This record gives sequence, structure tokens and C-alpha cells, in this order.
Amino acid sequence: LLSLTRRAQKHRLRELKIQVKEFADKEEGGDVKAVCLTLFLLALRARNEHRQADELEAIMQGRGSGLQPAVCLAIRVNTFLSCSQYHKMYRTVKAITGRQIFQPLHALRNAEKVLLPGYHPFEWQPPLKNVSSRTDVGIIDGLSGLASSVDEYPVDTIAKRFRYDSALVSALMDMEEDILEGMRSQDLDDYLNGPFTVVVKESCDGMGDVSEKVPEKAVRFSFTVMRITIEHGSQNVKVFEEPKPNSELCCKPLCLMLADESDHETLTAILSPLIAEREAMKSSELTLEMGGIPRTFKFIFRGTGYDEKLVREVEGLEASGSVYICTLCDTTRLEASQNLVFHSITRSHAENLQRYEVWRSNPYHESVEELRDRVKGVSAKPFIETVPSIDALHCDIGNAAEFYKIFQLEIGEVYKHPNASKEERKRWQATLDKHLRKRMNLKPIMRMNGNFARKLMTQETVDAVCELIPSEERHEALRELMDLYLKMKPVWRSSCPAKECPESLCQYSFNSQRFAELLSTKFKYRYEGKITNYFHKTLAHVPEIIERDGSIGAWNQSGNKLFRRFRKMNARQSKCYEMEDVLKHHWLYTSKYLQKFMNAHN
Amino acid sequence: FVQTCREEHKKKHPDASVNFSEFSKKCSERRPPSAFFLFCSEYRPKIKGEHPGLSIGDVAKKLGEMWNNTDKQPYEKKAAKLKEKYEKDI
DNA sequence: CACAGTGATGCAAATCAAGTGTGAAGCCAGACAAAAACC
DNA sequence: GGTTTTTGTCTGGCTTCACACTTGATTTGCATCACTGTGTAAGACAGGCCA
Ligand SMILES: [Mn+2]
Ligand SMILES: [Zn+2]
Repeated sequence: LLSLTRRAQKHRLRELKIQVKEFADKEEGGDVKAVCLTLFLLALRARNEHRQADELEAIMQGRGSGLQPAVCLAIRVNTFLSCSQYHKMYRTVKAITGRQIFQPLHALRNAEKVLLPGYHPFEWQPPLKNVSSRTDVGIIDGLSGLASSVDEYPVDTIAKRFRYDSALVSALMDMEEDILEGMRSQDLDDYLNGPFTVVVKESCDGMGDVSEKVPEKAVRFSFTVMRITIEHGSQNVKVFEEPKPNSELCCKPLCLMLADESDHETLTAILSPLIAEREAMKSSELTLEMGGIPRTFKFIFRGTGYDEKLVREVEGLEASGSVYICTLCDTTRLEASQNLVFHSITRSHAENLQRYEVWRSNPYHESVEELRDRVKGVSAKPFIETVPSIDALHCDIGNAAEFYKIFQLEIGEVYKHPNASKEERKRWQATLDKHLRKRMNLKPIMRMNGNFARKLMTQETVDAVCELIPSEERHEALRELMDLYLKMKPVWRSSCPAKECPESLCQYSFNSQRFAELLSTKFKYRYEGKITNYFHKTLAHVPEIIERDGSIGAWNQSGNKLFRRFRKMNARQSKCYEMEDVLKHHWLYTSKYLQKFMNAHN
Repeated sequence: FVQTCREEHKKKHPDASVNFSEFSKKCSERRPPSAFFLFCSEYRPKIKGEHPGLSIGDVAKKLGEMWNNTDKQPYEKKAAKLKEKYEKDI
């Protein structure tokens, strides 16, 4: 029967075909497919041919010798193949192996729809203020209806975005598998639906020059699901937390725009609807179906991803050269330099909105200098609530810069030479450079960086520099200073110091105070009314930041490269649709679902 | 129940294997070869004739131990010849 | 400065290939009753 | 309550793989190399207002 061709087998089996179709229509409502599938699987199992039966079951589940269109999508996206390229590979492999290993282009588009915002239905209770309840919304114009007539302000920018809620929905549905499995891993039940709390790191950076060749700048507003806890009784048990918070991979894009991060008018115009949406979500519950069961989520948004320049810009504060050097407190550069450590986090978004109104209203009729001291730098109206933090890098860098200056000044013995000239200090610096090259193999550089700081902040480096210091009494002081630095460093370098270094976390304030004291006694020569934002944050606010955020390390220079990559290779060369394609592509590229396939070899 | 009924009956019927039908009624009622490889194909008969029930692990362990102790140059020659023949095979 | 990301590189570890006798794993049959939802 | 289903129960004798062990020449897996261009931000540097 099998050596026969198609018309032959149709004929010689026509009788059984009629009998089988009759039985199928009469017993299963005409579902011939299910009847033949089960018949053949059961026959295979009956003949002890479990291998072929399992492979058939897998071909019906799409797991063997045919890639699921989602896996094709993961490959294509994750390898930056264009549709033309992808189709060439698809058609070629199919022609040469006869089998359709990769799926066609229409299958990949259909698999895209599921992974893009706007596909699953959801509810907000109570309905979000000023946000549409439509759930089938995906990519929408980033201008949010900004007027474009020739009379109005000139619009020089193209941007595309998601509605912030819909994107949260898609990101949760993307991680559904991790959420269920984490519930299992905490010895909890799959079907529980009690209020899940999602913590969300909110992030914003400009991406420099994006141009393909005039500079073309881009802003990326993005988010990261940081942690999802479930409430069991009255314990909040974590069901998920991101392993690599800072990775490009889990940084879910929310809006991409072709604009300058310092173009304030445009920035507020484009970002303000997103903030409006996030405000809306701050007081509502999200109902979303996972695994057949309706689940309920509530969110905590923490804008910790903003470098200092963008913090200052969105919170109404002055530019970085200001005297008000801290975005956490009201210190001045002079105050922070004289007052070494006793500073506390003071500022808040509301305090800044009121300080703006005070600037604006001048209620006590003061002069501009008196008003500026009254509002401690807030001269513009804030429009984003940030959680300004510190980067562990900048702690190391600020410390190392101070130690470098102390080393060169201890070699020159600056206390004995108060009127030392520029060239004498320069030769001091040259002496230290030369000796550090000979002893520690450190190429003197003129721009401070992480690797130089990492190699210089060692006890052995202090011994090396002491080899050039006459007084050993000052060897004592320099070595104790470096010891204190090495005690404080783990706290801000770890990713969870309350387990990895709890002794140091405790002793941090004692150590910081002793460090500042030793600077104020033995090292008075390096006081001149100047200190950096980074050094002030390291000595004044680190324990407070760990109390608030838990970690320093956990809370984008590839952003530029990745943006440009997508634009050049995966996007229509038309102003209308390039940004659509780039945003869609980046979103797909951050899906944990496709990433799982790409890691399958583990 | 049926599993407990039979288990009990394992000593009731001293050593009988009971029928399915009747028991239901009662429960109810209550590449080219390496030089070493071609060598082993040729030497399997000698080792087999001298020891017939040697397992695969045992026969291979022996073949390997004695041939490892070894003379074996013609095996390598045949291997190289078959190798280049297969190479030609496109 | 760091670092991204290229094609080449180099060494450790699978892997292949033959012999076959096991053990493990799943399935068959037929009368029938539990634990379950449908009027 | 009757009338419909799912899912077991008890055997063995079956069929179909995986493992077993060796040797050494291939094949894969994986981290690494040397190397510059490019983005970024640390840090020189130009500058004009008012005394
Ligand atoms: Mn930036
Ligand atoms: Zn401060």
C-alpha cells in the first residue's frame, strides 16, 4: 500500500475512508483529524514504538524537526536578519532539506503580535484616570497629538511609544512562565491570585549621536521589572527577581524619540503623557489572566535609572556646576566640603514642586540671591519624580581621585610649602607617576577611570607610595586611611550588602566618621572649599541609599549601538515607519520568552 | 480494593497465578574503521571461540588490553588506505 | 578611557564505530467498580 | 436518584531503546586572542558681564 502513489492509496482505501468518515461524523461531530491522530498514536503505542509516537506527539506540539514560529522569531530578531535575508535562508534550507525547518514570514508576524503590547485583555480597578480603557492599543505616536500646523511651535522630532499600562501587561505576560515557576519554587500553589506587587525600575537616558552618514540625537525612556512578590497570609514572599537588573536585555523600551535630552520643550511635550499614565497606575489594581486564572497586580514605580544631568533636568534643579551640588540634600559645595559626613536625604518631588512655586511667587519679596538660597536651587518646575542614586563606579572613582591627590601632596609635602607654585606640584605629580609605573606598573593617565581606581586603591600601593614619603608618622595615617576605604568599599560595591557584607554595612557609619575625622586632622591641606557630587554622596548618603533601595549596584552606552543597529538593518528607510520598526524590534529583543529559546543549550 | 484482595489471596492460593476474568468476577462478587577497530573485527572470532560467554565489556576489555600490550603495523596500514579511499568518496 | 564585536585560534571534552546481552519501560486483554458529573 | 463518563485493578510475555567498554582519530564546545573605531563623560578651555 505504501509503495503506491496518492491516487492509488485514495482508491484502495476509499471504503475504509467512507466508514471512518461516517464513524467520525456520527461520534465526534465530524472531527476526522482528532480521530485519525488518536488512532495512529494509539496504534504506534500499541506496537511498543514509543519513540515514533513521542516524536509524532512532539511534531503536533511543534518541538522536534520543525521550529516553532516563536523560535524562528527569536533567532531572526536575535541575529538581526532582515526579512529578505530571513526569507532567503528559509527558502534555501527548505529547498535543500525538503523539510520546512524554519517557518515562513507570515508565521513570524503572527508570532510577533502575541509578544507585542496590545494583545492580551486586562482591567484597571478603578479605571485609570485620563487613560483609554482600550486594550488593543500597541505602538502609538510619541507626539501624543501634538499640534503640527505651521502656526504652532515647530516640531523637529519623530518618536513612537507604547501606552505604559499596555507595555506593563505585555511584559508580565512575557514573564508568566517565570512567575508561575517561582510560585512553585517558594512552595506555593500555581492557582493563587492574591495581590502580586511588581516593583519597576524606571529609566531614562539620551543616546548621543544616532546618525547614519549633522548629529541626530535620541532619547530612550524604558523600564525594568525588578521584583514580583506575592502575599501569602501576612508574609510577602518573592516569586521573581531579575538577576541582571542593569542588562540591556531586560530594559523594556517604552518610548524612543529623535530629540536632544536638553531640548526641554520637546522632552516635556513627549514624556508628559507617559508620566500621566504612570501617575494613573500609582492608585489602581491590574487584573490580568495568567494560566486561565485571573491574577491581580499592583505596582511600585521607582525612577532610579536617571544619570545626574537628567535628574536635575526633570526635577527642576540647576545645572551641574551649581553650588547646590546634591540632588538628595540642600548642601552647598562649601557646606559639603566643610561638613564631611552628617548629611541626610531631604529632597522630594513635592518639596521641589513647592520650591518652584516659591521661586515663581517670591512671597517674601526677596532679592534673586536671597530667593535662590530660599529654594536651594529649584528654579524650574519639576515634572518627573526620580529616585536619584549613586553608581558604585562613581564611589570608587571619587575616592581614588582623593587618594591620588593625597599621594602627590604627601610626596611634595605640601604642608611645609603653602606658597608652592604650579610647576613644583607638577613635578610632585610626575614623581608619583614615575614611581607608580616602576613599582605598580601603572601608566599615568589624565582622565580618571574605573580600572585605574581599582588598581590604585590597594594597601600595597600605599606601601609603594610610602617608599617616597620621609616621615613614617604619615605612613601610619595614609595606611589607616586606605584601610578605612577598603572597609567601606564592599558596602557600595556589593549587590546585596545585608547578606554579603553585614559587618561592613553595620560598621559603615563608624568608618565613614573616622575617615572624615582623619581627613580633617592629618590631611587638612586638601581642604579648599571644593568637593565632588560623587564624593559627597559616598561619604554622606550611602547607608541611607542602601536603606532605601537595598543595593547600590542594582539601580546604556550599548543603547546607542543597539538603536543604530536596528535602524540601519531592520527598519523601513522612511521617517514615517523607521521608529515604529525600531521600537517594535527592540521590544521583541527584550522578551524573556524569546531569550529562553536562545539559551536552550543550558 | 482489587489490589488488596489479590494480595490477601497470595497466601490463600498457595502459589497459583490467578486468571484475569475469574479474579475480576471474585473481587466483584464480594567512516572507515580505526586500525584497532578492523583488528577487533578480525580477532572477535579467536576470542569468542576460546571463551563463548564473555560479555561485550569483557571481550572488548580483553581485546583492548592484549592489543594495547602489543607488530600492529599492518593494521595502521589498512587503516590509512581505507581512510584515503573514504576521503576520495565525495 | 573602556569596550564592542570581528575572524582566527587552541586546547579540552565529547563523539564515533563494533560487537550483543541485558535491564528498564510501556503496552495488551476483559470483566468490572471507584469516583464523577449529566438528565 | 438513574444515566452517562473517566481511571483504575490484576498479570505475565511482547517490543523497543540505553548501557556496558575499549582505542584513538576525528569532531564540537568554549574561551580566548589581537585589534582598532566609537561613544561617553572627565576635564581642559574659551568667554563675556560687571566692577
Ligand atoms: Mn546621559
Ligand atoms: Zn547630599
